[PDB]
Amino acid sequence: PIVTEQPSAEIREAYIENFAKGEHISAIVPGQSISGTLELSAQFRVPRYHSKNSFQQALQMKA
Amino acid sequence: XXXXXGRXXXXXPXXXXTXXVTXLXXXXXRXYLRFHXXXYXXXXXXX
Repeated sequence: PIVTEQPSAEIREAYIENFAKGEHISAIVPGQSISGTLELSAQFRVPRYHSKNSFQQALQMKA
Repeated sequence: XXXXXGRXXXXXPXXXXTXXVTXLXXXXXRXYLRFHXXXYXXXXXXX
């Protein structure tokens, strides 16, 4: 599960042969890398210590 | 509990020089040429 290469050598070889010709194949062949994501902002968000109208009220009261 | 006058301060955790900083707001407290087109056998060949 760590690496993400296409696991079967046959599809990689067929892909590269058809690519050498110039044609496409059916399956998808992505490049090698490790698995995992970094979904920032789908995560820790800005805390709201203020209420909705706290800042405007503070403005009217000048604080 | 800790909310003060409409402010929602509730969601907070409650439980060389050595400067001191206030917590909760940190501040101090190839290819080689072939013979043709290289200018011989274009001025030559007495045969």
